[PDB]
Amino acid sequence: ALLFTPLELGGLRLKNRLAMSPMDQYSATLEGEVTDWHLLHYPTRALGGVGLILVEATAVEPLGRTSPYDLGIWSEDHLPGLKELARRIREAGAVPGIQLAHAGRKAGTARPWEGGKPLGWRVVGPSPIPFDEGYPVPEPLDEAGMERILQAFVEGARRALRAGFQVIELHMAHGYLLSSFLSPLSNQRTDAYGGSLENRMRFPLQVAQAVREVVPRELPLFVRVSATDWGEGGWSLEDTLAFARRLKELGVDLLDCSSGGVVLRVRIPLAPGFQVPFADAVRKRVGLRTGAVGLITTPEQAETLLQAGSADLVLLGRVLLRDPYFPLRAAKALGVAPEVPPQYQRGF
Amino acid sequence: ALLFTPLELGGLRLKNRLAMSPMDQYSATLEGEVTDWHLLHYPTRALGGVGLILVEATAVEPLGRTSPYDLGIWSEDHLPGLKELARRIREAGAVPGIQLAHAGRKAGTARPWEGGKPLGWRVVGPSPIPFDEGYPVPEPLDEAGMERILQAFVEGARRALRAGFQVIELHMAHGYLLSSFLSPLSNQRTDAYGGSLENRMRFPLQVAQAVREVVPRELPLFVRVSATDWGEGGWSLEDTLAFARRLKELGVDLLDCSSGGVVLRVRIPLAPGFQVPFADAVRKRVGLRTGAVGLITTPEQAETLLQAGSADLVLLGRVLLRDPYFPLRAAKALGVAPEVPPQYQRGF
Ligand SMILES: Cc1cc2nc3c(=O)[nH]c(=O)nc-3n(C[C@H](O)[C@H](O)[C@H](O)COP(=O)(O)O)c2cc1C
Ligand SMILES: Cc1cc2nc3c(=O)[nH]c(=O)nc-3n(C[C@H](O)[C@H](O)[C@H](O)COP(=O)(O)O)c2cc1C
Repeated sequence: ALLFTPLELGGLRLKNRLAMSPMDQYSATLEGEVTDWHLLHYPTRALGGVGLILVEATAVEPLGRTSPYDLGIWSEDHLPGLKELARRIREAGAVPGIQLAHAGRKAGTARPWEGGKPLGWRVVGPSPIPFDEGYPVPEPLDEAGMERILQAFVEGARRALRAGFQVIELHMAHGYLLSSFLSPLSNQRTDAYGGSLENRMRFPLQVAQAVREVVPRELPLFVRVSATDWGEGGWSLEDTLAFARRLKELGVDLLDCSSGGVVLRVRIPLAPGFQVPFADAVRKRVGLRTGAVGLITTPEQAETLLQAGSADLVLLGRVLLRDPYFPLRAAKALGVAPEVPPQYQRGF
Repeated sequence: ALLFTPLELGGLRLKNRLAMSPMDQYSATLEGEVTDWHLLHYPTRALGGVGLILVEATAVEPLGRTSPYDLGIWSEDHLPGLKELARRIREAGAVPGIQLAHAGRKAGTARPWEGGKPLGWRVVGPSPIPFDEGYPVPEPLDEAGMERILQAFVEGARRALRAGFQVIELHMAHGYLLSSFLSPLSNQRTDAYGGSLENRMRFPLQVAQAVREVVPRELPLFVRVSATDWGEGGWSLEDTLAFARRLKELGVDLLDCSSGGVVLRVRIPLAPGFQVPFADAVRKRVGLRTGAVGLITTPEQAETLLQAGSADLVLLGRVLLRDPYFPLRAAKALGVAPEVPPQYQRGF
């Protein structure tokens, strides 16, 4: 069972190939602090048996939040909460990781269960194009703004390391800031940071480069990207392959291949494993390690995509919301004697 | 779906018919205090959707423990831990309950994963018969000893109420103290507390009576019994029916029908729902409310035993060790829109 074999990234060993995909809980305080919700939520899934927990999109600056209840990492005030969260994940048996994010032109929306409506924040982006009707028009960034955000990512990464997180993921996906620089559906700049493919990758690669310099090479840096945006004339798999080549040269350890979110009016052919082709192509054609994610719900499915060489790591999102001990039970289904906490041995 | 309809006991409303069966975690401190293990373990299952959590066998005196790591309730020192545990269960959406126990002649064994061997404690019992080879010979109780233990149960119940537990279960099952008084395989006394059926029930009914007086009538008192001991000439279903009649008259709200554990050398015909006949007979022939427990693992199974009138409450043990969110997912399988925490709505 490949699913339960260790994986070495940098000098870190993950004890299996299952990872908890970052999922916003919208339950931080109004200043982005860890609460009791996270301190129960995440350790539950570490006892559940994942090798790696990626903590949700954590905002590198206040206007980078998706909602007023998102986690933050822009102040030394965030460090005590984050350090405790990382400790509890670690003590429950999983490697603690965290996703650093800036929401860009999709910043400032209400929580999904309080309507999800935009709140009219002063959002920033590559070009002056609203995400959708009702959303504020973003203010195009200049080079001093780009520099300010890049340092917010760099300082976020440093703070995450001091908290004890051992895996940093940069969120360059789903139409948030860096994702929106990559796609021509949202980036229409005519300066060094729009038009060509090389220009569109320029700012995201600057952020990745700078974060890579502050994260020691024995700890993994992950990047998450929207591998296509599903739109007429948009970011495609071929562009992802080019972007992935650059990330590899620069020392990114793994590419977490998602898709969509740049614009709203597109056909997305949802099915089990529908983003696996992107991980597979990156892995096989570029030779960069990949994370597969997207409607992966079954042990036999997860093992099969690893057997096929379509990814190195399987990320699980929604299945771990409704079934947090999935990894323990998946072992049995694959003929592996599960390592369970001794308290629970008689349930297995 | 009966499984998701409320149940009224005394003046308490449980929001569904699923309950977490008491299960020793062997993770208290050496003085029987609540630790971090319980504070994560139990709230997880309350978020999982059970209407009622019964906290594990909690020892009414030190020599009543099953192991050195069992929870206790014999000192005001236990109250802060227990009060916090009851609070967190309650805040995660479940009614908090607790099982009061005395291990009797099976007291003082090592944790299951450290060998399970008897530790040679000075155990007490009805008669001078070891549980098995290697176990100490119990010291037969006299009436001052019986009185001392009865007050330990009474004071335990008072302390549990002050902690905020709203359901008290008395553990009179599985060959522990009170169970061992009921069965002739372990009770061979010739005084007022052995020989006849009425004598064998006399001490257990005194304990139940006295605890019922300190628990207000608007809060449920439950009793758990071994409905048969599976042994030649032992406690049988007919004896359970007689014992249940007495508990009903005295104001016990519910009988939690388990089986076995009095002696070791017996054939137990394990199968899904194998203790359901005992709950069914008590419920239908005595008219006392019952809890069904024992290899109940499936939503359709649980609903079916309720449809049949075999019980009022379904208790789940091992399934909640390996699958803590079972109740949320069971709703969907029965065509009920589950109430899930808003954070997890997209997993359902
Ligand atoms: C409630 C919710 C919150 C999410 N939050 C994030 C996030 O903060 N960052 C992110 O990259 N993806 C986020 N996602 C996307 C998931 O990480 C995952 O990629 C996606 O749900 C597909 O995997 P699944 O089918 O296993 O859920 C979220 C998804 C859900 C349903
Ligand atoms: C690890 C473990 C600990 C248990 N501890 C207790 C206990 O403290 N009190 C009790 O009455 N029953 C205890 N039981 C029995 C369960 O409560 C339950 O009645 C039994 O496991 C059958 O139900 P199940 O098939 O749903 O597990 C325990 C069972 C297990 C496996």
